[PDB]
Amino acid sequence: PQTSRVLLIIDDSPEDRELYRRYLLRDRDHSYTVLEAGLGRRGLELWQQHHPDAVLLDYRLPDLDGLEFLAKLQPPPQQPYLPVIMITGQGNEAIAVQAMKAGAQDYLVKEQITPEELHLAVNGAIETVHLRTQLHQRIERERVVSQITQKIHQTLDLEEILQTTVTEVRQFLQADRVFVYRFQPDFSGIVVLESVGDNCVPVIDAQVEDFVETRGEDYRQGRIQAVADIYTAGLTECHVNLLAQFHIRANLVVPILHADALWGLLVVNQCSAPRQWQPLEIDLLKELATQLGIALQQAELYQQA
Amino acid sequence: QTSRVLLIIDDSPEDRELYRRYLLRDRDHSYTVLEAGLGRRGLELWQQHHPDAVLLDYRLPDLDGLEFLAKLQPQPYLPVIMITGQGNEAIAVQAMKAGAQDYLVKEQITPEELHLAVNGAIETVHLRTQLHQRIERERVVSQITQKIHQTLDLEEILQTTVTEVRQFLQADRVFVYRFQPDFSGIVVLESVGDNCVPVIDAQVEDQYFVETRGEDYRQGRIQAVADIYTAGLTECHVNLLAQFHIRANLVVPILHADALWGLLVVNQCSAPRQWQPLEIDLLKELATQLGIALQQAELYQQA
Ligand SMILES: *[C@H](C)[C@H]1/C(=C/c2[nH]c(/C=C3N=C(/C=C4/NC(=O)C(CC)=C4C)C(C)=C\3CCC(=O)O)c(CCC(=O)O)c2C)NC(=O)[C@@H]1C
Ligand SMILES: *[C@H](C)[C@H]1/C(=C/c2[nH]c(/C=C3N=C(/C=C4/NC(=O)C(CC)=C4C)C(C)=C\3CCC(=O)O)c(CCC(=O)O)c2C)NC(=O)[C@@H]1C
Ligand SMILES: [Mg+2]
Ligand SMILES: [Mg+2]
Ligand SMILES: [Mg+2]
Ligand SMILES: [Mg+2]
Repeated sequence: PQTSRVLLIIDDSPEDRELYRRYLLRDRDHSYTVLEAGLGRRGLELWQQHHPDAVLLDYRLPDLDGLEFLAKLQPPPQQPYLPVIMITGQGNEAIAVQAMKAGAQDYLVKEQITPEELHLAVNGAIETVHLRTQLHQRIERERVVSQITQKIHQTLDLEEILQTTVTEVRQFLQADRVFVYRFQPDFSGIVVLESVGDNCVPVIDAQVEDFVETRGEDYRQGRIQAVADIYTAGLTECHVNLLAQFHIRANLVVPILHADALWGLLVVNQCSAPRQWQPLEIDLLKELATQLGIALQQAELYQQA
Repeated sequence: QTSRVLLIIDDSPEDRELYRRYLLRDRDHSYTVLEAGLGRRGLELWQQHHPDAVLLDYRLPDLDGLEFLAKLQPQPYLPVIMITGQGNEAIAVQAMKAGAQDYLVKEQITPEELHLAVNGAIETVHLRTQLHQRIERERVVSQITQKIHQTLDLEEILQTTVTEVRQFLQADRVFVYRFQPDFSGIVVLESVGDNCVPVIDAQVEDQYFVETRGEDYRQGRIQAVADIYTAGLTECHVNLLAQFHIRANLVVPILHADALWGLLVVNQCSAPRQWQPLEIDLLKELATQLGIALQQAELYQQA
């Protein structure tokens, strides 16, 4: 009975919209909340305002046809693919084939739709967009990693490597802030590099003194700190106050090891809201940190020569 | 127009012929169509021909669609489209849960629906396969990266690389060819199954690179040859490779500083093999990582 999917139906026949709603009720696996529009314009507003999990789109509407509609649909950057199923007229398959090249996941012929066919198409559209998104992110993640490896092979300057790392990581994660924290001999730390958008307070020029001496045992042993919400993570009053002071709400911290030594931290922040850090994100940061370590070893070995 | 192999499993010869006609109407693709009238024969043809898609009748004399699916032991995904009777949709839903990509209602089949379903099945299996490959590929690269971070031992790094790339590619042989100062070559490491004649300790000395100095490889040339016999190589080159049962060959240069240090080579020895962009890019990235390990070992030596 709990809503498990939201579907937007855009179709100028109210009776057909009601038919598809009923058909969806037959699905034992999901509970659908259905948004309804009779015009392309209202359908676009509902898509933008309410983010449905899938769309059933009539190939012909009073104000737009399906192709014009698809063209105006902007996906979220979180999922740059459109969970759209085109419903086309009998004998009009060719138009629907064009709709798939333009981003639709599937199509149905209006007259031949059964409850089962509908559940199938909707299931498929949602699953396929999820699959396309996963593949998309792997390609991006491999690009970022491969780029750092190339810079190291080319023996480029450490500063450029850190800068590329912080920028590309922030862009990939869509994070509010990413920075590199370097430990000095006296076990003090300074922020060396920062990439920050509009959501956080810049920290590069506003840092005082601060813990590595006393509890970097975990960082030295390569462990990461993943905090979804600073208020529910059980930190000390001081630590929470410090992070809140810079509007940090979620915190992901990965150590940078040079040989066996704790050189610094690669840190990611969300400042706008809590954020659950995901396995693929954590693995990427860990791999980048390892690469930074390799770059550090290169620079030191190069220095001694 | 790309070629596809499709397997039809249906005990009605007239239905098989209808779907064959329907497929030929597709102007985008060229179909080689295999046919079976029994599930048991359909299973053996699937095993022998690895078709791009399968049309599977929900009711066969020896097996039903679900039993057939259960017996398909391929981490691949199955490009199977189930064909079910009207009113038997419940069976088709079960098939979707059991690995089928799509289903069609026999009475309702049009040429267009058939093309849509076949395309979707193939495209979807392709997505899942690529995702799988990207995940495996990242593991190999990450492992090498960890090894470089943890050690200067060039041999262990080279060894891990050869073993993992071979395993990932399911290739018959992978080896590392290192150049001597005079650009003569030696095989330093080899990973080989049973399909090829081992080339370490079975040395063929070659001087071809003393002459040219691998300059084409030094500026990054990669060689990706699917079939040594049809690639337009010289009679001699072919003969040397034929001697070691090499059938397909993939060669990626290893660069140390700006110098051609050696070659990372992969061979297929049982059959021709088209090397894929993802595979070629993985080998380049690894060759680049080897370069980093080489550079590190050199800067270390100097201290
Ligand atoms: C409270 C008594 C004191 C204190 C405690 C404290 N600090 C940390 C961890 C970090 N402190 C960071 C300091 C900086 N400096 C910056 O410029 C900056 C942001 C711009 C920060 C966040 C710092 C980078 C860390 C890293 C880990 C993190 O959570 O961000 C901790 C946590 C230790 C642990 O391992 O849990 C504590 C308890 N800091 C003080 O200044 C106090 C005197
Ligand atoms: C014909 C005149 C002779 C000849 C030609 C030849 N060889 C190459 C390239 C390679 N030769 C390789 C030699 C080795 N040694 C091995 O132990 C071994 C496999 C186990 C081989 C393959 C060698 C590694 C290469 C690298 C490129 C490759 O194809 O593997 C070439 C040119 C290749 C190109 O693309 O230019 C030629 C013309 N080798 C002989 O022994 C002949 C006398
Ligand atoms: Mg209409
Ligand atoms: Mg369908
Ligand atoms: Mg039958
Ligand atoms: Mg599909």
